[PDB]
Amino acid sequence: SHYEEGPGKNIPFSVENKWRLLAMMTLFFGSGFAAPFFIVRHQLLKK
Amino acid sequence: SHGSHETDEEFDARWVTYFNKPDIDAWELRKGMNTLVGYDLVPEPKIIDAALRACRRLNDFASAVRILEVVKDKAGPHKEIYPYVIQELRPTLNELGISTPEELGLDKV
Amino acid sequence: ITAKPAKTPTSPKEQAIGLSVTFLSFLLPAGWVLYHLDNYKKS
Amino acid sequence: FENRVAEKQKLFQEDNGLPVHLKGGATDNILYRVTMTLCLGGTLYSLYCLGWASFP
Amino acid sequence: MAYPMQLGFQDATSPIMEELLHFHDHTLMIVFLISSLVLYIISLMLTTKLTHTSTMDAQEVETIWTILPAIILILIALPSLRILYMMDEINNPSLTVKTMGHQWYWSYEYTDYEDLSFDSYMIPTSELKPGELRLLEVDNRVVLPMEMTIRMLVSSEDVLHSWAVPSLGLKTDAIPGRLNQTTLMSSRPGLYYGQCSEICGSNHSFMPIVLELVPLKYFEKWSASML
Amino acid sequence: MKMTALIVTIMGFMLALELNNTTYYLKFKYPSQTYKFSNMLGYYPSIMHRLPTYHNLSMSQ
Amino acid sequence: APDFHDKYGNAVLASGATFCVAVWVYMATQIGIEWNPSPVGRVTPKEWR
Amino acid sequence: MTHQTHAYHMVNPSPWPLTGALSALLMTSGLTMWFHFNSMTLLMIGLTTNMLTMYQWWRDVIRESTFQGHHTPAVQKGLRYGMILFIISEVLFFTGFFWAFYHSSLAPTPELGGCWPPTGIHPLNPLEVPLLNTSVLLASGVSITWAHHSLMEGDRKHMLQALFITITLGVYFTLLQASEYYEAPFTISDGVYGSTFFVATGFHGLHVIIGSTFLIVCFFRQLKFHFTSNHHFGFEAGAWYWHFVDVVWLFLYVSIYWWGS
Amino acid sequence: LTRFLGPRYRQLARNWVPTASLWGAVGAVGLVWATDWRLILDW
Amino acid sequence: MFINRWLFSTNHKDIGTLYLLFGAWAGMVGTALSLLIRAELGQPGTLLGDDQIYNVVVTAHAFVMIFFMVMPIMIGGFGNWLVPLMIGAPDMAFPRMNNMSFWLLPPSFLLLLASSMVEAGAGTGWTVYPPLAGNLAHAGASVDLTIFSLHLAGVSSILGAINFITTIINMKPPAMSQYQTPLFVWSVMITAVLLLLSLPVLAAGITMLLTDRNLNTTFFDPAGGGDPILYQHLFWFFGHPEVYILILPGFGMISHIVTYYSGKKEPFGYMGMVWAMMSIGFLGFIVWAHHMFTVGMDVDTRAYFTSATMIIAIPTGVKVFSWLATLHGGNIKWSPAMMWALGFIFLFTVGGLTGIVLANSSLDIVLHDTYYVVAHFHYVLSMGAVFAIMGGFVHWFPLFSGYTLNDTWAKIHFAIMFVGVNMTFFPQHFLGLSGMPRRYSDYPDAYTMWNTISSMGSFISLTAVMLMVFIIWEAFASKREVLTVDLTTTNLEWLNGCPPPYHTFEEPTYVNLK
Ligand code: HEA
Ligand code: HEA
Ligand SMILES: [Cu+2]
Ligand SMILES: [Cu+2]
Ligand SMILES: [Cu+2]
Ligand SMILES: [Mg+2]
Repeated sequence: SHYEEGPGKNIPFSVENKWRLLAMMTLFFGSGFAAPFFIVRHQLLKK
Repeated sequence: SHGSHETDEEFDARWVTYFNKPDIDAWELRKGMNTLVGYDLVPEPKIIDAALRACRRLNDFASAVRILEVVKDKAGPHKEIYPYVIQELRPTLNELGISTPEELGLDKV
Repeated sequence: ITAKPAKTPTSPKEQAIGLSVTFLSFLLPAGWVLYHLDNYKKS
Repeated sequence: FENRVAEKQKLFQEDNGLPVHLKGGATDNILYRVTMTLCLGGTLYSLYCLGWASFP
Repeated sequence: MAYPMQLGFQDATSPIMEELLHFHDHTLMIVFLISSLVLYIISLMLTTKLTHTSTMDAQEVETIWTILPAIILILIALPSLRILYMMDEINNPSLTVKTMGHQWYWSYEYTDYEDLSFDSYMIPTSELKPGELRLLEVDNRVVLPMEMTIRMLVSSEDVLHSWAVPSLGLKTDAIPGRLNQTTLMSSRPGLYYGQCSEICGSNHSFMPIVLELVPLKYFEKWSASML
Repeated sequence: MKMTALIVTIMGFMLALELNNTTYYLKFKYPSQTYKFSNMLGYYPSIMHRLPTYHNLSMSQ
Repeated sequence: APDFHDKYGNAVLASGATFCVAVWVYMATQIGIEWNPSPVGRVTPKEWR
Repeated sequence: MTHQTHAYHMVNPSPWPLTGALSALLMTSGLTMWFHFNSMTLLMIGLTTNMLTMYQWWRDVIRESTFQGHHTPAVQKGLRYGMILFIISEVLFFTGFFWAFYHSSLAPTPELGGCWPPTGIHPLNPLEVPLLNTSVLLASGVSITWAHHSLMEGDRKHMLQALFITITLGVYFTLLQASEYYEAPFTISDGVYGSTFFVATGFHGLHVIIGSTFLIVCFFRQLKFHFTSNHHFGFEAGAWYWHFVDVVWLFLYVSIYWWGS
Repeated sequence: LTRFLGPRYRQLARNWVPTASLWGAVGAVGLVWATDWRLILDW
Repeated sequence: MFINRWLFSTNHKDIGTLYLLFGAWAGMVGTALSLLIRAELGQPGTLLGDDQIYNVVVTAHAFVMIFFMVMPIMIGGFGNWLVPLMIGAPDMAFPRMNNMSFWLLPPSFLLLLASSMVEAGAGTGWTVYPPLAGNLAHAGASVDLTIFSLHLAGVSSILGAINFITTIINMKPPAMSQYQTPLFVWSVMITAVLLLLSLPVLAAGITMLLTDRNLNTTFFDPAGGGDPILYQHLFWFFGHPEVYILILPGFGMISHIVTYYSGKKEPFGYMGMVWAMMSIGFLGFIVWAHHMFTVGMDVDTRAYFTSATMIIAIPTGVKVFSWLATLHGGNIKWSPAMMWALGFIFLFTVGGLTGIVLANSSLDIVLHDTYYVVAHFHYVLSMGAVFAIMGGFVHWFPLFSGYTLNDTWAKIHFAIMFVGVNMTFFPQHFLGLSGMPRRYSDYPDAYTMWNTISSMGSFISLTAVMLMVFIIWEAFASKREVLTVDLTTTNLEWLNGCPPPYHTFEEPTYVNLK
């Protein structure tokens, strides 16, 4: 198995640059929290 | 074992005997103390003695000091227990040249 | 549980940044949509 | 009839560093890609339909 | 009805609702006992430097803590069940009213003698006269005789609805194709409010219930002037 | 309106100072491009001086 | 060697404790929140006809 | 480490789970298109990728067990448990439908005529074809057993012969049941009697087809000498599933065809 | 017919699909200019 | 490579990580939905609109938190991560199938998201009861999509239930009896069984609902002789086991956390603890009807169900008291996880005590469909199931990642969330005793105070889940690698270091047969 091992390597996202990570976490959790808001908006704009 | 229980005097004896084994090694010395500490009691001076002497046999000064610290910690809020112990251990303490944690200043932060 | 010191420590400034960003990413989008609710309710 | 499981055992035990779903040849590969293609396309098509149906 | 900053149940307008208040007090007294007992034991456990991390014998204490909860449950169960049967009790009503839930209004039917039936709709907060309750006033109150055993029969003509009136300690779902029965018995005149207690669509929150209880005499004259 | 003049300053001290203290914690790093930019005075002298002057002084000969 | 808490502990505790109570008291009163407390004892009933 | 010393199977990364998950998406949303925007293209693609996935996923399993020898005793004991458990979840699936049936037939609503079978429904006769379907399924129970016994005794021809007889009886039932549906004087739309009948006997029908393609697969694996007199879980399972199927029919017969009609 | 079919041949087929696959795309492009589907134009 | 590792996995650790990632994200969506709910109820009037758009929101809140956050995290996340490690197994019994379980989830979630977009979404309540859920009162693809989402999520969970039971039973060291496996493993083995037996009945129910609205059947339609109540029985037969399926793995994690931070070797009364969960799991199957007290059933049967429901308090009691007994002589360590464990013990007690009240049919008549029941289940879910998830997450994070969290920050996070949830749900006991119904977008003027306070608490909770995201970021940004772990003699999961290698127990574990 050419699967790398150890801290920061057993995850599907890069943890090498703390700020790239910051961006990714922000989009990840961010898009998840915003979805309901935009769905309600979408429903409010129909007819 | 199961259902079979000892009286206090037997418990103590069993411990004094344990610590007195001449060919006792470091492992058994650690096991014994580490085990004794899981119980609901501050060990009798006589058990502590045997352990302090075992420390001497193994030329281990530091463990002898840590043993006394444990005795105090185990007394919890019962201030009167430690001094009485040290009192009964005074002879051995002097004979073996063992310093109390208080004397070494290890009781301060 | 013991651990080695941080290989790449995060100074307070760095934390303050990550904390602010983390907050904004949650509060902004929702705030915007919520801010315009009436416009939606009136088409 | 035949009985040639012995040939296949050998074929599949061959140390070619291939995953079982490909260890068997070229067809395994085309089947794989066809399957994968249909799935992804289908998934794309489905997303389109939902975007389409979301609207009045 | 419910007033501002209320903590417990609405005041009992009928006897089973009284009976319930007392049972709840009983039950609540116990949840206070247990919930405070647990909290005390917890803080007790976390407040000593003394240790005993070796093995501890279970089972022995395990009976105390298994037999005790068992006794307490009987102490709740008994009263509970008694009231339960007391509700589904053999009574003889002197009137039978029917109510039919509809998508966003209830309709009542008094049909023992004459075919009297009307619709009860919520008064739009816009057309409320001063002193009228925002989401609780209905245009046609269901008038009934105080101090009398009435038999209500709840059903629906569409989705599920639930006819409830807390002060009287009543709640019965309204299931299409079904006739659920309940005994109403107010022991005092007045206006008693309730609301649809079942999700039924867009205006689920806007289809209230208002009981108006007057003496027989006024009940019958009302009934006639109603057709 | 009036607060903005102060808060922007405060952001200045907080960011610059926490950053500056973070410079104090070992860990060698190498410069990012923004550092090289803003510390090369915007590159501006090193391009607007080595270039047009060359084309002219060349052109003038 | 004093830790983050030895030096800042009191500062944080206090300033934090202060900010909290300041902002909440304001929101709870300085804006238009309708708490709708019980009228019993505070409201004088007017005839409604 | 490096070389394992436990008797388990470390399966190679497979794209099939992803492929089958995507398939479920396609079939479900595809049914939604068929039911609402009248389209089957999506439903068609899903059924397709789904067969593709099952074929391959099971092809590999065969490869790993018969050709590669990963099915050690410990691995097999685990497969037995899995099958049992699966059959169990199925038993509870059918239980929703018998609950439904009994609920309706034991307390017939007035809109039905306050009786069972509801007025207007002309139930089939249990003593006619239903009785036949019963005897067919039951016989395949004895013949699949004969097959199993021949296999353990290494009797190639006979196991094949019995497995064949078993399979045709399963098909015979499918056809017979198919005709019953077509001749039935009631439909899915005939109130609760039709609902109750067509979905219970219907889901069971689907199961007889699923069980028959399974036995067919077993048939061919045997033609190819895959099974040894001692290691043939693929057959054990096919056999267990097949019995689950007779048993469900026995309850259907007695409950819906006999008692509730 | 039977002779052409072989266990060995698969790599060529896989290779052919890409070239074939690439070739297939060209026709759609080629057909589309002539076809002029409004939908194709919309794409 | 990435594909092979992350899309084509057969690794219990990686699949488990994939779950935690899915659960955390879904947890964001559910939190957003819970905020719109309190946003709408935080001031007398209508913010969004009619009970349809509102109830669409309430419905998605329930489905998301129950099926997409709690279940994936506890069973798929911790289940897959820890089980094999705790019994010394190389992996699970069916590595491939295990992967399908996970991949069935994102599509399932899509169908649910899609349902609230097309038409007017599904404003049916998480119970999606007919006639409201039918093709008349709820025409369109919405409910159908809600149903299909549930089918997939169910297929996913019973496939995994099959995997855990097989693994747990069949893959322990030859000398290890079942009465030698840890409480967490027992906890998921039992939860797995509840899923195997309840989930299929649900699928039977909603499939009947699906045909009723697309194939002209009348299982729940009086017209054809159907019965809307029949759906209630089927749904609730699954519906109750479902909540125990939700708290059991939590019970297990709590047993592990309390024991570890008490410095004890094992939990007090291990066999009593096994007995307790088994009893809880069983009684949980014969009490469904307590959810139907105001439906018109026979007084006698109504009496049976209140009694049957009450005896569940006994075994649950032996567990609460056992965790207390575990703390007894312990050398307590006030770590974040221990803080979560203590909160759970109390809060869960209160919430379950409050459920004993509702166990009474007589009293439930006036308590049913009110906010009292909303308080009951949020105490056992928001400060029960969730507190276990947080304690387990902060406790095992180092094992999963290899990095450590900032304990102080982690403690701040507990403080904030503890205040938030209590302020949110405490008032709701009153609103319910005083009559405020469930599923209302607006309420009579009297209920204004408590609803206001309640909504404010939900904003504090928002603050806490935002801070947590940061807390995870910082952990990964700083990179303090784990060195030493205590009590590993009695906690196998940690013996292979943090994080354990892709392949653990390649060479078994040696266990003597005394
Ligand atoms: C994980 C979640 C969870 C858990 C564990 C429970 C546990 C219990 N719940 Fe449940 N409940 C919900 C979540 C949960 N519930 C949900 C989601 C709903 C609403 C669904 C809907 O309709 O939308 C609900 C609804 C609900 C109802 C119906 C309300 C109505 O709509 O009318 C009832 C009534 O019986 C009930 C009762 C109970 C009981 C008796 C327990 C017991 O398990 C409690 C056991 C705990 C204790 C008893 C405390 C600890 C024990 C002791 C300290 C021993 C000593 C104590 C005594 C002697 C009392 N619950
Ligand atoms: C898991 C179960 C769950 C949880 C945790 C919650 C949490 C919340 N819910 Fe609840 N809710 C339900 C399940 C849940 N809910 C259900 C079943 C219903 C019934 C629906 C119906 O009536 O049909 C309901 C109904 C419901 C109502 C009643 C609406 C009505 O009937 O009119 C309200 C209103 O206040 C509400 C509010 C909230 C709030 C304020 C939170 C807040 O406490 C949320 C706080 C935020 C969190 C606790 C999530 C943070 C945790 C994570 C994000 C995990 C992070 C991941 C890692 C660490 C790896 N919910
Ligand atoms: Cu209604
Ligand atoms: Cu309603
Ligand atoms: Cu329940
Ligand atoms: Mg209800």
